[PDB]
Amino acid sequence: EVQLLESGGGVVQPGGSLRLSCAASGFAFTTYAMNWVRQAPGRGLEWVSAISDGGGSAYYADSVKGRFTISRDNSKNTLYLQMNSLRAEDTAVYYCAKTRGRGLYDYVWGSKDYWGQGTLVTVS
Amino acid sequence: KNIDGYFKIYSKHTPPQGFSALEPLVDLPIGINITRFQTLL
Amino acid sequence: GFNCYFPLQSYGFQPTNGVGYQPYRVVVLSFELLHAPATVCGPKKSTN
Amino acid sequence: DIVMTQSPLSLPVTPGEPASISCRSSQSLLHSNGYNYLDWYLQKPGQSPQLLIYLGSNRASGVPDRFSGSGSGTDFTLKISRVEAEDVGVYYCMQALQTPGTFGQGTRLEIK
Repeated sequence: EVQLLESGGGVVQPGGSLRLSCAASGFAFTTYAMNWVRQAPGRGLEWVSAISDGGGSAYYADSVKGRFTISRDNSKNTLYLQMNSLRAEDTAVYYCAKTRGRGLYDYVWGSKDYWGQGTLVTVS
Repeated sequence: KNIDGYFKIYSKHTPPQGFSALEPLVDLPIGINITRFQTLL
Repeated sequence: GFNCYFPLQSYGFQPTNGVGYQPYRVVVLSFELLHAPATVCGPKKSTN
Repeated sequence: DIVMTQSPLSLPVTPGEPASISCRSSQSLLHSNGYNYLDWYLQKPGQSPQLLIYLGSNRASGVPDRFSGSGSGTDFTLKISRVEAEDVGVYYCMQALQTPGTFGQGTRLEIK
């Protein structure tokens, strides 16, 4: 029943912007936490960003502080990731993946049971 | 003045010897126990 | 986790289900008395 | 953070033979409640990864019974009794204690 859809991500000139949109269909997107993942072709994954419920708490990984812009719409059940200052090492498979975490000590960057469908971003 | 729940204000602006007719302004049915009237400059 | 349950649970409203499982908008009016001087009731019916 | 290690990374295993997969942790993942906090995943080629074992021991939804995780404290082990052509995938490991969600380097299982 529950599945995740992505949109956008393709050929882009480096040093610009791009749009990737993550819409959810069958879960309580207000209550669940949300997370962001980068995966290059040829080496495994890397977490880049995470947000708690209702915005407010936004976190970034080490190489991506300020480079990436994150935003959330609780009405239309859409997750956005606004893109700034693209680099050739950012050519990776970008996809939204959700977290369980709803408890006090569940640590929104933690246990992520589902993952989204997937799209590839080519910065070239 | 504050009697039977409602709160009343009376006034008269004039251009202290003399006699004045204070008219009411508005009655506010607030319903508050009232004790202090710290003014504001 | 196991035996540590999130207390809230979703309706998951579906247009397909029956009338007993349909969403319903409920508005509850409330009134008591006497807590202040009275302020609200119906309009005065004035004539010529 | 947690310096994580998955070794060995490339695993040529004959189908039908068991395969042993390990991931190692610098800090103890045993919490005050007695439970293990490290999660085992598989990524198919072109298909999104799945949670295979949460908390080291129990049934994730849809996972067949011959997948089993072991370990305590720092030394954990993932074991499959029988490996087939549907068991090809690259095996990761993630924690849940600290702020950065640290992944593994990925354990590629290969069919000979």
